[PDB]
Formats: sequence, structure tokens, C-alpha cells
Amino acid sequence: SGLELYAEWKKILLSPERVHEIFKRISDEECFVLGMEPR
Amino acid sequence: GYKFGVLAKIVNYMKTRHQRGDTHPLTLDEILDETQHLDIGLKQKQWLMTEALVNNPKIEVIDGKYAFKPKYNVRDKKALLRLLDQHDQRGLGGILLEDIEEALPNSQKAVKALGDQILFVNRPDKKKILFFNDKSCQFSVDEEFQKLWRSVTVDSMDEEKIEEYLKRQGI
Amino acid sequence: LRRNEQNGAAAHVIAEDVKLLQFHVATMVDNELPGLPRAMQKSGRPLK
Amino acid sequence: VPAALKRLAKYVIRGFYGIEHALALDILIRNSCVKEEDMLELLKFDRKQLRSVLNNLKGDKFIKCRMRVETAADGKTTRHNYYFINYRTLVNVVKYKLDHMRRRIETDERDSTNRASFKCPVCSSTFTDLEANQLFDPMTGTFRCTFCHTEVEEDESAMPKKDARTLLARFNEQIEPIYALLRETED
Ligand SMILES: [Zn+2]
Repeated sequence: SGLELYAEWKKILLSPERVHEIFKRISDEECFVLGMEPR
Repeated sequence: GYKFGVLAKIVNYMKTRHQRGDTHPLTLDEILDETQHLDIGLKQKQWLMTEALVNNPKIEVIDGKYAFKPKYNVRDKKALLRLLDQHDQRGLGGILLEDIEEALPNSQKAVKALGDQILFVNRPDKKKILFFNDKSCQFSVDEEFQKLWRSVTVDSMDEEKIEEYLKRQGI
Repeated sequence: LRRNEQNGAAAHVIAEDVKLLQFHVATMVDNELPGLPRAMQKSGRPLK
Repeated sequence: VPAALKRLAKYVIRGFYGIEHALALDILIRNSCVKEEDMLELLKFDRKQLRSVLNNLKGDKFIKCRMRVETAADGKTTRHNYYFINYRTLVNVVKYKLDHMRRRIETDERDSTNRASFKCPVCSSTFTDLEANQLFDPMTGTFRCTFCHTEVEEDESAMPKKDARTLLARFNEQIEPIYALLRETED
């Protein structure tokens, strides 16, 4: 929505920090699966 | 004026009459004379006598006359302290400063005498709410610690992390 | 935003401040943002 | 509900939050669950005034809320918001909050150990003792700044080391009531 995200199952605002926390936990293997070179 | 103007003057005169200090109970006839509305219709007299003069939150019937509820009105430091104390004990919450100032002239004298025992909350409409300072569990910290406290985020975290933060050290 | 957050300003104020910062950052990258106004140089000319 | 939990909540709210938060929390402490409309009428706060406070107590998850629905005497639907204190999440979040301060304090302590000692009065730049061989000019026989071509001082480096310790040390001294309340509530 505009420049921000929403999560709905019941709807919440998804902040960049929450996304950062989630992404920081993602592993190298998951990055390769996602097609992103972790290095 | 014969409809609302007369009854409004009854309400306004009685309300202002209390501000003069004449807390003694009054009758509609006395107010009708003081307002010169003796010509108000019989149906209006009985209606005001049975509704307007009894349903107001500050008016109570005493020995058949109407009074400004002297027990509710705060007119001294002890009453102010006791009311806030009892209200806090019962969890009733705070009381608007205007209710005391309307009851006790220059309420600030009683308020300033109690001082820190009275907690002042300012509403968005600039009105002040008075609360009892129950010192059962009191604690305060330095600005550096209040600054330190404000610096740490709490909402933008996962529940798993909130629980994980505990176990990181092995507990 | 730094002072507002460090001072612990209201959540809606900080949120609006972050929303404005988010718009400026995005605008610096791309001015052709969808559903958003063009950033003018205060004289009717859009900033590249 | 052990009194230690009530006292802990009262101490932390009064210690780091305004009386509005304490008064609002006291209601949820005096009664485990209270309606938002009741708290609103009890506190006499405005909707946004109380809601923002409740949002903060929601942000740190010190309180929980559930919605209850019933039909009024006239037949219209009614939806009341029931708020309640969650000592479990409260103790967990305060432990995190304090553990984060510990990490910040440890970071501030480590910074107090890493702070630069030499400094230039012209550009107001402080240089670490590792640069001493670079700052010392044998042509001059003294320390100088490359950017300012001016004398660099060192003896003032005692001030930041001493001063920082005073602020950081007192943090543990004052937090003692919360630590004791925590030790008493670890179960
Ligand atoms: Zn210099």
C-alpha cells in the first residue's frame, strides 16, 4: 500500500524493521533457494 | 421566554444563588419570586417542581426543599484529601479540578497545601484531573535511564525472539 | 525523526515522520512513484 | 496473583512511564480485567488519550485485550473491549528490556575503553593513541594534526574515561528494586 506493506490472515501493518528481523534470520540455503547469492 | 427562558432563569438563578454562599435549601416559590416568574403556567410550575428541580445532579430534596448537595461539594482541604483518597481506594479514579473549584472558592489554596499528594493529569481540552498519590509502590529513574529505556524497541519484535531473549544465556 | 524517537514522541507522530521519510527516500530513488505526487523544486519543475 | 507481580508492574510503570500509564495499569492491577469504556470513564481520559496509552501497553505487550459482544436492552448489538494485564509477557518483555540495557551498557563500557585519547583543538577531532606515531612530528618534537597542521593534545583523555563511568555505574545502583522484584518473581 503506497510505500508500506500489510499482512492479512486479521490485518496488520508490516514495518521495515519487522521485515528486517525476519530476513536477518533467513539462512544461506534459503537464499540459494530464493535465487539470491548470500555473499 | 415563557417556555425555556423562565425555566432557564430558575436553573441559572438557583445555580448562581449557591455561588453566593446561601447553601440553605430553597423553594420554587422563592425562586419564582426572585426571578419574577409568578405568571408561569401551573403545568410548568409542577413540571419544574417535579423534574428540573430534582433531576439536576447537584440538587437534592431536603425536608421538601431543594439543596445544592453540601456533602458532595468539596469546601476544605480535608474533604479534598478524603474524597480523592476514598475515590482512589474504590478505584473510582480522578476528579476534575473544576468540580472542586466550583465547590470550594480558590481551591488552589487547598490543592497547593496538599501538593505532591495530588497528581494532576491534563486532558487534551486543557482541563486538569486530580488523582490521589498512593505511595504504596513508588519508583523513579534518572533522565539518562529514562532515555536509555526509551531507546529500546519492544513492539517491532517476534514473540519467538521475546522468549528466545530469555534462553540465550541458558535459563 | 531522531529527536522524536529518542524523546519518545507520540506513535502517530513518529509514524507520520517515518511515512514522510519513507516518501523522501523513495522519491530520491524514483520520482515516478505510482499513486504519489511528483516532487517539485517548489517552482513547478519536477526533481530528477 | 502474587503481590510481587503487582509491585513489579507498579514499579516499572512508575519508574519509566508517566502517571497516566501507572494509573491505567493500576486499574488493570486492582481488577484483572476492565472494559475500555470503564477505564475511560474511571480515568476520564479522552479516547485518543487512553487509546495511545493502551497502545503503548500493547506495544510492550504488558496488557492483553479481548472483545466481548452482547445485545443491549433495545436490541442493538454491543461490542465491548476487555483489557487485562499479562504478567507472563510483562516479565518476559521487562527481562528483555533490561537485558537490552545491559547490552547497551556493555557497549557504552566498551566504548569508554575504546575512546580516543589524543585530540586537535582546531578541528575538535580526537585521535586514538594508535595514531601517536603518525601524529608525532619529529621536525616539531610534538603531536600535530594532519588536517589542521596544528598541535594535538593528549592529557585531556582522562576526562572522558572518568566521567562516563559515573553515569554508567549508577544505572545498576538504582535498578536494584526491579532486580530484587525479578529475583522474587523468577518462579
Ligand atoms: Zn585538527
